[PDB]
Amino acid sequence: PLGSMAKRNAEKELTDRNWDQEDEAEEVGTFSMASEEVLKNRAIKKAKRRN
Amino acid sequence: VITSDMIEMIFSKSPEQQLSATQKFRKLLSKEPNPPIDEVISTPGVVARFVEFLKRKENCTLQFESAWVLTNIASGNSLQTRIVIQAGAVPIFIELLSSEFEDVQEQAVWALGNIAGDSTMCRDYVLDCNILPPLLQLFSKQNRLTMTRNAVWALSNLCRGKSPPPEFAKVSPCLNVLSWLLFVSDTDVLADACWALSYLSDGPNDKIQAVIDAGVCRRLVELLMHNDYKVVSPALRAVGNIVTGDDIQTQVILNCSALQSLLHLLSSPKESIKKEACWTISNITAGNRAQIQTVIDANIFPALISILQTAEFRTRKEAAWAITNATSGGSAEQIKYLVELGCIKPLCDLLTVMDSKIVQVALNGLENILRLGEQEAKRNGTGINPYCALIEEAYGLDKIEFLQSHENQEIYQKAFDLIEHYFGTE
Repeated sequence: PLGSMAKRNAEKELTDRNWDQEDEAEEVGTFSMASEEVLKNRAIKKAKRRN
Repeated sequence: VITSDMIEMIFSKSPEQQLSATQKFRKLLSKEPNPPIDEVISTPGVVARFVEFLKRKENCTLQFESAWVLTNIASGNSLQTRIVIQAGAVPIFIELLSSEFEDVQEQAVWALGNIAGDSTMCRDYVLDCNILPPLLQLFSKQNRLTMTRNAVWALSNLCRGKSPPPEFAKVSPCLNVLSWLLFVSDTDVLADACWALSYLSDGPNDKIQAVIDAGVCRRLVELLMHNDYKVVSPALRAVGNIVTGDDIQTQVILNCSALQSLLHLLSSPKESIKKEACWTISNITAGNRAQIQTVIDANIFPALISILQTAEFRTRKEAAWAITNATSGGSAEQIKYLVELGCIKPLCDLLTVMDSKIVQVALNGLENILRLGEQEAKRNGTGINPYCALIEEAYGLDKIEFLQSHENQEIYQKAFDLIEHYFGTE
């Protein structure tokens, strides 16, 4: 939190022949799960709950 | 569709049959649906001839039609563009920029515009032929909308290209003219001026300073309030681009009161504008504490949160960045504030997303916050983190648990750490 580069350049270039296309439409989706084998491999945790 | 008569006249030595023929050509080549370009190009010497007609200093109408012809040939196909370049048109089109017949000038600038905008290769070639000085020289005098419209459009095409971009040193000399064009009333000249500025401002910090040094920021920011989406779009991007520079560069944009304009654009109907506005804001909330504060003060975060609940996903991605950026550069008091507006919830709902990236963004935001609540714990209480409860009730704790199944190892570990850290697991 002192001297990182948090700046992000634009992904695609925008042009006069390009700007108004209404591209695709993003699929929120679900995060990619790990392989069964890896899943058992690693140790999981059950968060202590309350309020 | 092409007769021998038209060919005989073209090659004869009377400037009358030559012109009459040339006209038949262009009129045919002006057929939208399929111009007989193949035949024209097929008959040998025809293109080379049209090129030689451009040299007729004494003949305005003949030069005008020949350039019109070569244009219909070149424009609309990379290969035939190559053929015309190969006959030597470009150096001559450039020559015609400085002729007494303005119509020839307009036509030449157009032609050159079309050629340079065909590809990276052609752009860099037309520049190597010094189109710039005479082209820029056109602006010097009071020229009709049409002459200006084509001129600035040419420049746009000469600045366009991200891979590879043109040698900056070759397109920068047009910066002054650009900033001047930002005060024209016409929305076409305005739009294309922004586009060129949009292009130049895209890249490293040294290039950004060049744009800034031309004195465009004020007018650029002023243009975000424009009514037409075709001039707001490129202006926004140029602005947005500039705030990818260092804190000092992006302060220049801030000092133009861009923030209230941006706030306005977050309500814009056009999703494209929203997204682009968040992206911009994101790059500002990625600056120093004071700049973050300016964003808060602009009363922007209320809108960013509602955007995280209403707007489209690809837009939300940007807004999520804005928040997390604030959370990592912001003060205890600043974070407390974002949380007060209920930013924990929107972040939580992004934990289980497809984009492995936005997940990390959401984890980073929630961590920073927890890091605060970890502070507030010891310094008062009954020291229990106030925030991991708010996270638990936003179903974030459930999602963080799940994330311990993510494909990405680093993400698995983060979720594992956050739990063992701020919550615990028997």
